[PDB]
Amino acid sequence: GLPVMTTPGSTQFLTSDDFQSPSAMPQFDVTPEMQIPGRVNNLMEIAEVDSVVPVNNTEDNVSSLKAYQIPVQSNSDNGKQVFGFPLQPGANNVLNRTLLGEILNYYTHWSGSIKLTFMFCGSAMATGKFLLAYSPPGAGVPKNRKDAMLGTHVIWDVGLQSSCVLCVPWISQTHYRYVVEDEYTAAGYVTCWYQTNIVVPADVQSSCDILCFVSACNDFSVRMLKDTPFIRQDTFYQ
Amino acid sequence: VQLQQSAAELARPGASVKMSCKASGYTFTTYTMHWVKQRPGQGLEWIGYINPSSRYTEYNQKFKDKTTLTADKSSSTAYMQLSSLTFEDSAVYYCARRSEADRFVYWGQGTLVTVSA
Amino acid sequence: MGAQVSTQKTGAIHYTNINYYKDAASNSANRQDFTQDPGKFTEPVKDIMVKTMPALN
Amino acid sequence: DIQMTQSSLSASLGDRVTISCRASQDISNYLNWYQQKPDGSVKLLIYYTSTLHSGVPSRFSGSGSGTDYSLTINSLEQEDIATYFCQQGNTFPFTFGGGTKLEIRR
Amino acid sequence: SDRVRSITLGNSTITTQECANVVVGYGVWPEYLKDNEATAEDQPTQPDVATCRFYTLESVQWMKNSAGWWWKLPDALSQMGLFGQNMQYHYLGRTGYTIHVQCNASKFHQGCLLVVCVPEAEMGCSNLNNTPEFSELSGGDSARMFTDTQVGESNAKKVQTAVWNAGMGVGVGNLTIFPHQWINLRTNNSATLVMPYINSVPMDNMFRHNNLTLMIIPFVPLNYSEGSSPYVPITVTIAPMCAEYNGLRLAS
Amino acid sequence: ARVADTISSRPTNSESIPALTAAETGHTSQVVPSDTMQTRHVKNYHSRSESSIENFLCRSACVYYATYTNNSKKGFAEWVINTRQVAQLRRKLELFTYLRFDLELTFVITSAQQPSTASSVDAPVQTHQIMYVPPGGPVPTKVKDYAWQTSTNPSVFWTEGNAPPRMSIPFISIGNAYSCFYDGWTQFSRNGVYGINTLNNMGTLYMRHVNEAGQGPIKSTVRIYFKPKHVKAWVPRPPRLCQYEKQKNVNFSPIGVTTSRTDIITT
Ligand SMILES: CCCCCCCCCCCCCCCC(=O)O
Repeated sequence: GLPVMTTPGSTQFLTSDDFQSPSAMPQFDVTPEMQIPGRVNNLMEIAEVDSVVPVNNTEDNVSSLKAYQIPVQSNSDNGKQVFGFPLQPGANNVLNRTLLGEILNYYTHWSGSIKLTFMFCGSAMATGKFLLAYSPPGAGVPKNRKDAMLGTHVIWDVGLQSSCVLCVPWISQTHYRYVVEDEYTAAGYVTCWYQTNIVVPADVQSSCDILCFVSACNDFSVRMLKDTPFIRQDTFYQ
Repeated sequence: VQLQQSAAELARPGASVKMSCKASGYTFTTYTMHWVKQRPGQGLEWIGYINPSSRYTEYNQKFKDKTTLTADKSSSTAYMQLSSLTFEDSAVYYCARRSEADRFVYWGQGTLVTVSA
Repeated sequence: MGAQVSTQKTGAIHYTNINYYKDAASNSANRQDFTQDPGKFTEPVKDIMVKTMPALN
Repeated sequence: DIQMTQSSLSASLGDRVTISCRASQDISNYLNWYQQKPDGSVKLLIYYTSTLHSGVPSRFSGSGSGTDYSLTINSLEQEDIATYFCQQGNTFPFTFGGGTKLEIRR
Repeated sequence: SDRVRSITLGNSTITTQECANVVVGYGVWPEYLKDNEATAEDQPTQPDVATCRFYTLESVQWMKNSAGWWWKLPDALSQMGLFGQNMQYHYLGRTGYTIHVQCNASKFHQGCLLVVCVPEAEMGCSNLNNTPEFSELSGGDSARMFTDTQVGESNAKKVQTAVWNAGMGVGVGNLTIFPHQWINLRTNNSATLVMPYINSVPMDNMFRHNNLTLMIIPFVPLNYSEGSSPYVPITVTIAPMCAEYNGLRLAS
Repeated sequence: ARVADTISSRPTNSESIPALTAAETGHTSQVVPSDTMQTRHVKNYHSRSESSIENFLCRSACVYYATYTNNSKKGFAEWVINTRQVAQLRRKLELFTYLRFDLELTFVITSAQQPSTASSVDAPVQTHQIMYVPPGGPVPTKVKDYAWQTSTNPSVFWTEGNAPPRMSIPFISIGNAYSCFYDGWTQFSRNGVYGINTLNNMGTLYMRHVNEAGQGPIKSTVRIYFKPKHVKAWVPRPPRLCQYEKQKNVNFSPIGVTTSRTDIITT
């Protein structure tokens, strides 16, 4: 007859508790473990693998393989824009569906740097130079190459090595940001401009293409797990 | 979420009528939208559907040459155009949003189409 | 009487638990074993490559 | 193409009503029952042989297996006077059954 | 020079002249089954020179309007030498693979391929009620190819071959989580992969389970000017690594 | 699990190129932002605790709910146990190919009064029984049966008003891991069924009212919650894009990759 006294919170079912419970099959013998290749311990190892991002959403390219190719031609004027999209990895529909943006849609907060790789899928005799810029918020979108060269940029020369990594830094006032679209925690814009032209010889097709990749750095982190808004259900699956 | 159809229309035999089914409450480019026709003295009869993401339509084998389905991802609308109209095309047409396997959980309220002179 | 005294999750303190049941599949969740081996997905390559070195010789 | 055979059943208030429809061959428990109100609004009742949709009252229930199927209303009320169809989901294209309308006895 | 390799397995040799690095598995190399993990008692047969050599499949043509191809991996070698004859007389078996895709062109051509090796790739049928048959899922060392359109529901038992969903319902851009490699015709010439044995059981029957699927998808299509060579073929060679079998019975 | 911190950088003019790489090798670049610009030395106190496989999966999720009516024909439920009838637990378990966990199984039982006819119903508390029949056992066919003796099958009894019942189940499998995907057949002739329906043989779960039907019908409902503990997961996999269609297989209707915007330069 040890005297106890029960507190509020008794006989409740909180779906994220950590208790012990009596086993239904006593003295059960499980099958022994096996060395299977490819054990994942943390979900921030899936978000560190690069995946091709569909930059070219133009209302008839999403149901094709042309959503991934960025068109690049040989111009007559100079300083044109190739692409551009805001940096929202969980709300902007470019980065929304990729392997980084599918892990961020289970969580609410995120913090860290973001890598961006560009492979030049052109001919072997084609040259060119591009300007990969990133501008923090507060102003508008950069409209010239003069306005986008004042940000954090990198000049990419194509050649033997056909890739270049623009690593956006972590510039924010707060330690974390919101996955959903928020005006208080905006993150900026990522643009691309011709430095020089694409100069091709005779008997080479002048219309090349560029693929884009996205991953995370080793300082990435997430918080406050929730439910994804992409899957849906009306009746039971049978 | 509710599908809102257009009003009842009227045309000559041999003419062409274009209906509408304006969807709201959900992302339009996810689910396919089907069209069912009910003659006033019979049961319901399937016509076809359209994937709004890729604009792929597949009609029933009896309605292959008269009907034509189309959609636009901006205004969240699905249309259907009848052509070479006879007197057998006087019925009520429902638009339905197909659920998980074969179920039509949401329906329109139907438009009445009649032909005469 | 058993009583594994571990540490708690804090920012920048001990807690106590005992096991009562005879089966190992009836304990609490682990929730405090943090391990990371990301090299098998990001560099699944045979010949290792230096970062500052060019990738192709 | 599976022909879904279903014509005008009469029942009074507060009794047990049973509607049946027979398939052409084995459809393997893939049947759906719909209800068409007399102003022209259709809604799904039973999205399996027996599983009720969320928001349907407990008076409705379905049964059957193989070829013969059934739909049962155990206590007929006034708002249940409508037209009931059955629909197979085993073979392209989807075929609906003919209607079966209810009407008060005397 | 890190651009040349040389692979040797049995009485076959693969030399390459310009190439990327070689990608090994999930970090592990194919080895034999250990003694603390085995479950069958009888002694396995390890022939290991007669079955571990390079088997070359048929060649496919890369057109301009070409969408992709796929091979089911312990099924394409079911009529290849003494590897296909050991698979019939035995009940069990485990195998790791090495895969070498090769596709050569000039410095005036342009394009890109994704060579990805996906485990347990379940395909979905075109009609949403049935399952695909055996003849549509895999042919004996013949490429089954994707499409850029949608296969309609009136086809009773076929495979859904819309290429942007990769036949399994996932986004085709996110397929770079499986061990993979690109063939960029600007710099690359061949892609080499080594795959260990990945399964939830230590040994499995090889005739009712395809535990690997090789997919080749052109992301940037083949393009060339007028005058260059229009016929560009792709050739796949597979060699088993560290194979062994149990359960010897009649032929089937 | 503290994340890595940034180091200080200085202006450079050298032949060391961290930015230029080759994505054709199938290798993700390990560059850091201290290699391309001038950074200051910060130290990160951020941790990667809440992204672990234990914290991502060990949460209760509803997988089914079934209704049985007291004092009427067929007043008992059944459910062939699987995890492929809901949208949110199927999408979480199908990021990995092979899984190996325990369970923590909680039921939530409700009741509702049906439209009776007699006056002045007054019922006592209700008692329910949930029997788990392993694959091959004798199954019940009605409410008052011999099969509810439970001489060897495990079962719980529960009286209304108390805390919800909860058991715990070890790794019950034949193989070394659960398989979410299976690319194969059942028969050796490669006809018949295909896919993950071949490997799923886990039993059946029956439910009934213990109390007899006094004066008014009662319709109950039991919801079932899974919770994986001690999780190990192998071979990650891209998440599903299209919507699910059926239970037994992986059939789908195709969909676009993303939603569309009006231009390539629009923000
Ligand atoms: C208290 C009595 C009831 C006991 C019921 C035990 C139920 C066993 C559940 C087996 C877990 C199946 C997990 C799904 C496997 C998969 O991912 O394919």
